[PDB]
Amino acid sequence: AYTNSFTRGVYYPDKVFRSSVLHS
Amino acid sequence: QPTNGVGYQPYRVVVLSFELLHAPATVCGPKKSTNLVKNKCVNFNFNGLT
Ligand SMILES: *[C@@H]1O[C@H](CO)[C@@H](O)[C@H](O)[C@H]1NC(C)=O
Repeated sequence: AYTNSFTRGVYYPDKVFRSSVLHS
Repeated sequence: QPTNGVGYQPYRVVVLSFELLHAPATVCGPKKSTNLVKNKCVNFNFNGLT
């Protein structure tokens, strides 16, 4: 069987707190 | 061999790489803490970040 990945598999780049911020 | 001579001989190499990062510190200098101030202007050091 098969299916679309949708938006799975995002992960944290580093052990740094950040908040209320857009970053890339 | 001892008969190799200077440039020819074996030499031991250490490379100390470091994970120098803002992530969790675990290996640090011959270094010792103060008390923690709150609500007053201070110089500060955490893990040798300052
Ligand atoms: C996913 O790929 C397979 C072949 O690798 C295909 O048969 C299947 O229809 C695809 N499914 C989707 C959701 O595109």
